[PDB]
Amino acid sequence: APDVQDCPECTLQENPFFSQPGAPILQCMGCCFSRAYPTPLRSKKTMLVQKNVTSESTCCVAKSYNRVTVMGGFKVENHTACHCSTCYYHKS
Repeated sequence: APDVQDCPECTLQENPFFSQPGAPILQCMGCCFSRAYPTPLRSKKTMLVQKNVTSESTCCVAKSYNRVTVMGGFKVENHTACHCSTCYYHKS
């Protein structure tokens, strides 16, 4: 159908790697579509404020992780929840 599709969407890329007995692990990965011309859409209307910036923009930082430290002591913060927002004032 589609002839053009950008990268995935901001969210968890459920780890089919670290997948656990009840959780396919994760690693919030996507691209919070926030440009000067959002897709046609047909829902938004409430508050919501947009003012992205050049180079590096809003992102999702697992609201709540279930960290399932894997290989090499990795950490998919078994993302139980992810919230898209700023990334220059936390986790640094």
